Amino acid sequence: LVPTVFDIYSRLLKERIVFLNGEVNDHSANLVIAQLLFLESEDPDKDIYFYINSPGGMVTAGMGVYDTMQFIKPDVSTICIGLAASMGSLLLAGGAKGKRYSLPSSQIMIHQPLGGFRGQASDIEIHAKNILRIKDRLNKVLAHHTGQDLETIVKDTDRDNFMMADEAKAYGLIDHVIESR
Amino acid sequence: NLVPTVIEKTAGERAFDIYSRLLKERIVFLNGEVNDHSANLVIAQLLFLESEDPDKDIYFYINSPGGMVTAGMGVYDTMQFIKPDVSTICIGLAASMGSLLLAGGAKGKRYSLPSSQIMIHQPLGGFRGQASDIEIHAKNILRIKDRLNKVLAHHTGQDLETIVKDTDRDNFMMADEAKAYGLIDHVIESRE
Amino acid sequence: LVPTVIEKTAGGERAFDIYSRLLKERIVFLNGEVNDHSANLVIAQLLFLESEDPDKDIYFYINSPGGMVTAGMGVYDTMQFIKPDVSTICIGLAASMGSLLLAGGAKGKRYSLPSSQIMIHQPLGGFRGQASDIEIHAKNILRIKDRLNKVLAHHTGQDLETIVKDTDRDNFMMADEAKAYGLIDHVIESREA
Amino acid sequence: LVPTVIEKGERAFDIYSRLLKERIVFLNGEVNDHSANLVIAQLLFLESEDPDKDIYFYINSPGGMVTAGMGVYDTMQFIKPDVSTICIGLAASMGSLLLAGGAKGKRYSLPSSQIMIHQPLGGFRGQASDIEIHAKNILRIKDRLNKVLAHHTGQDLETIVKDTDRDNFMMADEAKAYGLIDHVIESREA
Amino acid sequence: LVPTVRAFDIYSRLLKERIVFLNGEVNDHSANLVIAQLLFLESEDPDKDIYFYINSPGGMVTAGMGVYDTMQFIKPDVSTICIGLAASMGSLLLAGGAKGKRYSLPSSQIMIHQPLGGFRGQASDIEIHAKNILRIKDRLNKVLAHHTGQDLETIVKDTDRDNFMMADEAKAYGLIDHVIESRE
Amino acid sequence: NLVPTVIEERAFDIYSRLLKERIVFLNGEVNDHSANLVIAQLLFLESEDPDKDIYFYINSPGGMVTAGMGVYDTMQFIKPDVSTICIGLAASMGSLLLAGGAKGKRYSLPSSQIMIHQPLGGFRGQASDIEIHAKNILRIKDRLNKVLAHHTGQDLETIVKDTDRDNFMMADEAKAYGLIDHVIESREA
Amino acid sequence: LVPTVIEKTAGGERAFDIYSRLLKERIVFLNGEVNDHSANLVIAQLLFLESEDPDKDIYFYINSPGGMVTAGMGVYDTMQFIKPDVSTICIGLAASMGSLLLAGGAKGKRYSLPSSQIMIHQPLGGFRGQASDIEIHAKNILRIKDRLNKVLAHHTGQDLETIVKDTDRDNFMMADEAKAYGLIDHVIESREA
Amino acid sequence: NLVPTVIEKTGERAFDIYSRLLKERIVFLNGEVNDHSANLVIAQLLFLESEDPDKDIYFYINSPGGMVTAGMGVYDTMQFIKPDVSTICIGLAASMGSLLLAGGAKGKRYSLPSSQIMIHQPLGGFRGQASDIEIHAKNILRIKDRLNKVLAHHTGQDLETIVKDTDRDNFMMADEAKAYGLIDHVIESRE
Amino acid sequence: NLVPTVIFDIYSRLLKERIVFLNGEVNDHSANLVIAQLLFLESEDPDKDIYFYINSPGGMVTAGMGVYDTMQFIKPDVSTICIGLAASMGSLLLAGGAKGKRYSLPSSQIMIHQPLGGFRGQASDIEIHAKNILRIKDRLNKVLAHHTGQDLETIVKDTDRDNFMMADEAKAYGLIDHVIESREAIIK
Amino acid sequence: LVPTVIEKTAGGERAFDIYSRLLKERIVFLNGEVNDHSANLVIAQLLFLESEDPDKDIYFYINSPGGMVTAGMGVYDTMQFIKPDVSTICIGLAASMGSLLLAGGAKGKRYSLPSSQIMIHQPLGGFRGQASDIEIHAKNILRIKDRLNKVLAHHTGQDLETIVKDTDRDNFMMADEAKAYGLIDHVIESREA
Repeated sequence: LVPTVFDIYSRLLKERIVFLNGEVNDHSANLVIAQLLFLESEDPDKDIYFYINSPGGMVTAGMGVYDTMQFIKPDVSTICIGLAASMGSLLLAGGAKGKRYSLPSSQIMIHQPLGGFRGQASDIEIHAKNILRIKDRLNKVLAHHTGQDLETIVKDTDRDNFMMADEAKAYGLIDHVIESR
Repeated sequence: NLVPTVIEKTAGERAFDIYSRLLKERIVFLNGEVNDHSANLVIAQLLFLESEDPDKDIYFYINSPGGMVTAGMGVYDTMQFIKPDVSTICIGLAASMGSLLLAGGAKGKRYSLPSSQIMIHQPLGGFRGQASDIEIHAKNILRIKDRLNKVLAHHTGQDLETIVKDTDRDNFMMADEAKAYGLIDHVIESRE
Repeated sequence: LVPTVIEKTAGGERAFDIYSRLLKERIVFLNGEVNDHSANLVIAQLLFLESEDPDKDIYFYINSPGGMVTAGMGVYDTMQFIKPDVSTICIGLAASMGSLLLAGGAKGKRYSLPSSQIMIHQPLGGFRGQASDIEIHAKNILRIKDRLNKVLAHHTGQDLETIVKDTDRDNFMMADEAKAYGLIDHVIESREA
Repeated sequence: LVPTVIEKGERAFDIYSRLLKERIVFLNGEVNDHSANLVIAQLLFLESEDPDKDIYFYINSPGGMVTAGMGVYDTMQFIKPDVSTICIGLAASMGSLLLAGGAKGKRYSLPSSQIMIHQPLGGFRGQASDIEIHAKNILRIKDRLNKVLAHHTGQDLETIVKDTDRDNFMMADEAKAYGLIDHVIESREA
Repeated sequence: LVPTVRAFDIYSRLLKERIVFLNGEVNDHSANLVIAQLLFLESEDPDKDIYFYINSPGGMVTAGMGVYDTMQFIKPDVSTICIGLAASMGSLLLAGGAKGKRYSLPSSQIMIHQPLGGFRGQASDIEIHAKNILRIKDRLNKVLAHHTGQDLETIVKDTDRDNFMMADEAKAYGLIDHVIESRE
Repeated sequence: NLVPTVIEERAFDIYSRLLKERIVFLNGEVNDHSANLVIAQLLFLESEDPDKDIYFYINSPGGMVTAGMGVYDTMQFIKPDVSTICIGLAASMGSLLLAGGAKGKRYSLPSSQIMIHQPLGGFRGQASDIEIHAKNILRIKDRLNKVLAHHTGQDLETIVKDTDRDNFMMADEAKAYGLIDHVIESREA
Repeated sequence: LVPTVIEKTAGGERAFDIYSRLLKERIVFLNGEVNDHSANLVIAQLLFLESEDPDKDIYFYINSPGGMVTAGMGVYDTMQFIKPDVSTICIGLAASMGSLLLAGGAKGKRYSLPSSQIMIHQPLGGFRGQASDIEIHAKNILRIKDRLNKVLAHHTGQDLETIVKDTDRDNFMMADEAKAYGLIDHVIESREA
Repeated sequence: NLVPTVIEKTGERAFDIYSRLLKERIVFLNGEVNDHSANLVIAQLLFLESEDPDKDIYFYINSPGGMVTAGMGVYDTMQFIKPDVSTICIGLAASMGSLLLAGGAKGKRYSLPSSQIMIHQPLGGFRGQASDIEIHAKNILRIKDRLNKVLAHHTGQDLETIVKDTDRDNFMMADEAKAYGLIDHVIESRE
Repeated sequence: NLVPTVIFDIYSRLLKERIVFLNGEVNDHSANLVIAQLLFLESEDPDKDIYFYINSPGGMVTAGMGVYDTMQFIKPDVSTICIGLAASMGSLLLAGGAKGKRYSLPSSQIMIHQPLGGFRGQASDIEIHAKNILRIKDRLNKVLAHHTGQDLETIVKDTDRDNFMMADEAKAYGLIDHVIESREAIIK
Repeated sequence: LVPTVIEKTAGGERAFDIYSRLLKERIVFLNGEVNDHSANLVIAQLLFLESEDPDKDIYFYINSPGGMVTAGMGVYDTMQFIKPDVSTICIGLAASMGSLLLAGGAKGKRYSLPSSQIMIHQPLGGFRGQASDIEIHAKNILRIKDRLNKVLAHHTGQDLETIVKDTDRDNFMMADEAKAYGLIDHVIESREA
């Protein structure tokens, strides 16, 4: 449990450090959003350092974080410190141009969305078409931030695609692999 | 209480349960949910009865809320395949696959008792996984929906689009309404 | 020879049990909940007894709290459809669909033993989903309620309005009250009388 | 596993159907729709076999469902044969009612049996209007059952009411004195 | 599962030789099956002995006392033979066999105790049930005293807690008449 | 990963710190707990200043109608304009709250999912009681449809048609529909 | 200084939360089920506010499906007992005991926001045991039903027979219908108007 | 919703509402009587006596009862301490709850008008050997007798009247409870 | 898969050759079935050997000692053969077969140990149950000593913990008399 | 008069099923897990078939993932003890104790169908308790591991050192690989062969 120094996360927050750690859900996404807005209110020009260690989770929650990162005035530098899978890798890749990093041993994984629905065929169809629109949007977001063609992203996310940091840098998901300060 | 037995005296004795005894009278029941077990038992009985006599009618008594479409469509196809006319009689509920099986009985030989509930609908399903697989299964269930609607259209004489409109939500019908719609041929109250 | 037992342990057991013995005398039981299994078994017995002799009474002994209306109305319809008169006899409880089946026995041949409980009520149902589907299921159950009230009115001789009033809440009757109401024709205490 | 008896061609009987040939019927364990109906079926069967020969109804029951049990009671009174009753362990609640409802002079207990009488148990949850309907009903049931006990025992209704307010356990000899049975029997030769 | 051996299951074949088993818990089902077998054997021949093999930890007192009473009621002598355990109501049934005809195999475990029970509810009802179980305790002690020949006070002292006896100890105490090691 | 603290001398949870900027979140399901907390924040902010705008951020799949309609009514009742901003999902009761924001001050970030549909309910009992509850949910459905019509500018008929089954919209489509006024991508706009 | 939070995670937490802030403005919430916990908390707040000032109104905001009658009638009684007028405002749902508490606010000071659901009904109960005890509990619940009807009659100005008729089954009302019925005094849409 | 806080200016200090009402010598029993709830009441009673041994305490009761041993500790503490403990029923006082209500200081036992008061005999339960069953049955009869004696003493009723009237659950309205002696006053309005 | 038939189930057919199986745990059901079979076979022919095939991890001591006593009591010699496992009461029953007529197949696992028990309650009752299991332990050790020809002291030492033996080791110890691999081989 | 069924419901059901009819052709199945029940039934069948004819081959069809070693080794030993050759035939899977039994069939009469999966490995076990007892059970399973490897070495003709190496982890083989390894003698695809 969290030592005092402030709790340590609150102390690091005052140096513009924000963590996403574990699953992306409504609670974790919203906490990140709250910290980003707070940091922008404190100083709208200073960079923010967003440390990501996440297997992903809820797309709608995560796209809230993604959007807030683009919306606020501060550049949001992203740093992968373990795993950045699924929505986690989207958040990593959506950091500020030239300010997307990973530590050398991190796993970065990209895939297509997961979902499901039970009900009448009419409703299955509505939800199927929705997740296909989401799939298309997430692919377009990755294409944008990575510099890959959409067709490359579509092919490369059809199944789970695990990359090491150096592969992820080459692919355009990050800008730098950093080993020491 | 479980199924009773009848003893038939032989030149000793044989025992038959009541359903086995009524099978001798070419009576077959679908009772309760349609699943692989229940559908296959009906199919086996239908095939047996055709083997015993290919030309005599079979009397298929239906009380079902439906269930698995693939299991049920085996029954439907078997009913059409075999040479005997399969008369259908709704004796309580014919819902979903139940009503499809009722409507699929031999021309002019689809019956309901007067208080039966008939219900027609669109198929239910579900799948969890990747967007690609969700699309595969969604496409499949839409094809199944279309096929089931075409079957209903064929046997009722309704336009396909009328069946589509009328099955978009659960549609409950009384026996007389089911007759008027073409899901059955006769509402019967007394043997006479 | 086929072995004799008190009760079969499974439907396909090759043994002649007490219920099979009494089926030979044209006695059929509904015992416990009305559901697809119990209702269909009664229907099979009624069709069989009809095929054995279309012109001999059937004695339908009822002890049931009711249960599924669709299953139960299949039994009610079969009772009216077949050629034999189906005499009904309440031997403990006839509630809800149980009382409907009791009251649907052949004219003048509806009986209760003296201590039986008879209860009439309006149907119970339930549905969860979209408002559109709630409305569909509501309209259906109201139609069913109306149909059942008309069945009871027919067999009892009561006006429809009286049936509606008296089934709004659970209505418990002793056997003599059930006779007076028209749900049965006779209360019987001894075979000799 | 129920043992088999073969009788001379030849027919196998379960032990209970073998005893059924001697017009012996058991109620064993809880009174419910299953057990009550099985008893009723056997009584109807034995009447059909012979309407004048006595039936011997052995009871070992803690009671159970009143409606199911009252079907057995009414069937006992209805059929032409006298239904002798014999308590072989416990007759409690509906069990003791069925025991006491046996034919006049032919209600027995073995010497170590426990016989218990009490008032009806019920339960209901719902609207106050419905609670009242069900309460009124169970009071009517309580009254009926007390009148049945009064009838078969010879006790005044007021005594039955007093004595069944709470569980009332009696030894076989005490049940005989009370009028719930006619005889305690310890050996066949006596 | 039960082998077949006229074709019977093995218990039915042994029943034909007047052999009856109580195996496992005494409850309404198991007690009643024994009763049915005893009444059947009496009907078949009222004079011939019955051999009642017991291996049971006991169980329901009321179910057990029906068996005990039936044993005393029927005309046949009911020899009892412990072939494993005879504890609680099991030992009462062993001890209640015909005078001189209560046996045990040499390694059997015999155990006697006071009744177990319990009840929850209003104090008035607790008292009613407590009073009842005390009468049951008294009756069962009198049954054991009668069949063993011990004084009532001795039975009371010796059943206050679980009292385990070996077959020779059970014989000396009067719970059985003979310990039998071989037929020959 | 729990709630960070900000010190201004007094400690604030991050959410109370943002409450000083008149920012309020609805996050996750609408239920009595979450709704009541929003209502309390709105009443508080009104008491702090009845004229200053309130910024109500919504990321919700909806939930209990009665709970949610309390939030809706409070939004309309208090003097401050309640600006609404969709930051992920606004589905069902969530989209109603979004669409109920002050005229001209209803926003979404570009990637949000907005979904509208008809009410869900459920009842078990006597036919008489089934009918009572059915009549009630139909009145609720009608009232919710008239609320959407009012705030969107769509005719009632269009709202009824478009909410019969789940209807998902991207932020720009929700804007064109009248559920929001602006899609915002960058603070400099 | 005492830290500020949106909501306390525990009762004894040393922080000043949104509810604490509004309690300073004499605002009290009943939110969710009426049970011993929620009821007692409202009572404590009412007693505290009376002790702070016996001559200033309290604003009691209600969003509740009801629940335990004994707990809720403590709140009702406390509202009547204390010197301050307790204004009631429905802010989502006021059903069963919730609607009684709403209707029990100070004369002329009972409000609803426009979209609130108000529902009145008869009490719900349950008991299992001996017939004697069933009768005791039935008699009690009927007395409770009668008292609650008399309370509703008193605050609404409806006659007792009207209340009895109208609460026999669940009776759902919109805010305007509740005002017409006398369960509230005003439907309020905007603070300005 | 959880207990709110009040800030008192000094810096600042925080109290929850129950802690704030404890300053006004108000103590609550709310919900089931168990070791936790009973002991917390006892601790508040002892604390209030320490703060002022002569000023009344106001003990608000809304309880279905519960554990007799835990509750009889509260009962004894109420009699033992120097301050009068006024009791006020604010919803339900059943079983041990009614005993605690009835055991308030003479003349200072109150109910609000709609409260439900219920008196009964004790509930218990035990499983084991007949010997131990007897031991526990004897104990609960003695507890039954002692609780009836407590009620007789505080109500003024004859013991046998209490015995008769608690054999089954006995529900009383506040006015009936006053007539019976379980409380002294039904109060509708502070004024 | 379930017991097949011949125009008898397979076990009934083998019972005609006086073959009785103990297979799986020793409990009241399995023990009593063995006893019923032994009594039956004795009554059919009291002079012919009975062959008792054992594959059992043991189980309840009272149930199993009924089988032990019945094996000694009846007139037929009860030959035993281990056809998989004979552990705990399984090994005791194997060892208790007729002198010279106890066998094992070659790969069988024999295991001997002391009794397992358990009790919760008052100290007085714990003492009673403890005293009883100690007497049972003694009796079972004396039974093994008798059939193996080992001294009691050796049995105690070797059963203090689970003691696993291969068939040849069990034979050397006296728990069986012969290890048999082929029906055609001379019995050694 | 003994009725015919595809499969028996119970052990002592009086019906002549598909397996009984095949047992008349000296066909015996091990299907599914090796445990006391499945092993003992195979043993019973092997002894029966030996009594019916001591010379004729037995056809032991194996589709098994393995299971309990003690139970399985009783089947193995019985196969070696009885007079008639037990030919083994893999019809799906022969894994762990399944493959040992496959490989333990009579010389030259061990078969597989072409698509079967054969898997060999070392023993799985487990024990919890005192360190002394852990050592006892560890020593025992190591002895079992040794004997089982020696059994595979004997029937395959592989050296012990090869079997130890190749069973250290799960080793899956197709039918042709298993023949080449010596676990079977022939892979059979057609009746005409």
